[PDB]
Amino acid sequence: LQKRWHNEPLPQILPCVMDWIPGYDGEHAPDDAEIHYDLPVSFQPPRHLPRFVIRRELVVGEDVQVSRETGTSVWRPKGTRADYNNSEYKKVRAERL
Amino acid sequence: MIYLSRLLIDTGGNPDRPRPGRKWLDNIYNVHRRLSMAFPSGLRREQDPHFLKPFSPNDFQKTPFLFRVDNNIDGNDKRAIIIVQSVLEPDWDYCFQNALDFLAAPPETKEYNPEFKAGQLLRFRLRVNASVRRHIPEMVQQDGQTIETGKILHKRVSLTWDASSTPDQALADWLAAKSPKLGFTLQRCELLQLGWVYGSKPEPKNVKVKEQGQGYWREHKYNPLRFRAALLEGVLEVDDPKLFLKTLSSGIGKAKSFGFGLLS
Repeated sequence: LQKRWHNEPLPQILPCVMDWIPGYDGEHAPDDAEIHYDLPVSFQPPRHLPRFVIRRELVVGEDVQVSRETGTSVWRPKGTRADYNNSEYKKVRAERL
Repeated sequence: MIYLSRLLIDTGGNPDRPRPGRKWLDNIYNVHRRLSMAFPSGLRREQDPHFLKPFSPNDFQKTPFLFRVDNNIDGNDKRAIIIVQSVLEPDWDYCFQNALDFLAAPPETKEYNPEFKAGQLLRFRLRVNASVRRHIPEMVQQDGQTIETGKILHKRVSLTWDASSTPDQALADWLAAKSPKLGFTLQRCELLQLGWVYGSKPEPKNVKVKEQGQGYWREHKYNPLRFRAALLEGVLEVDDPKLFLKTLSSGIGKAKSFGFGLLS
């Protein structure tokens, strides 16, 4: 699971929308599964079929986790400063001297 | 063609403020450099009047010339005097155009031409080196146990005069004997100043190399140079007014660049 900036609020519960699994033939849907009408049998013009949708939940930590962010979104134009000598100021001062 | 003139420099009076002329007078290599970038050229004169360009001595005219730094009192003020003369016209409006702190009063150009014929009593001082090539450059005395290792080296060492006299009748004998060569004579000579003069000259070298061209990458080096000084005067009688003018155009001794020049 991604993260855009470092100090960002993160949803600790991730809602899951899942279809209906017929575990055995003749299974009836649980009495919390709302019907969504997103199932096309043709496309143009739109004719549709309904489907069963089961709510599900996911808290972070057991299988899902945050990802590495990096990628600094702060520009602030770069510029070095304050170099007395690493090894190449002693030798380069004399050239124009 | 005498172009005798003066350059009265600004000695300070506070060794807490920076003093440019006083520091400049302590190094005769830079003294010669300062006196020599004057009358620079007409090659790039029409380009810039502001003396803001990368320096290169090749653009400057390589005419040998002379100067001498001395001290005098006019009537009420000590001020060190620099006397110069050259075959080219004076144009000190560019050598000091951004270093006006080097100067005290604006410089003045005079016109003078000599005439002495023979045997008058109206002559002046002189500056020279006491430089002689050594009779016995003894085999390079080395160090470690105060020993002698080397073979020979012809060096222009200082003049080793006698040990039972003083140099106001030893160097006096020296230039009295030297005078009939250069076309004059000395009836009296008393020295005023003697000693050493020091300087420093930089040597460009080359050790490192560059990966895409020739060896631009390179280091610095300095070397010292020393000379023996003699400032003295005399009431002199010129032998002939036909060969002494060459001596008045070259000077007794030819340090030239390093101070010791002609009779003044």
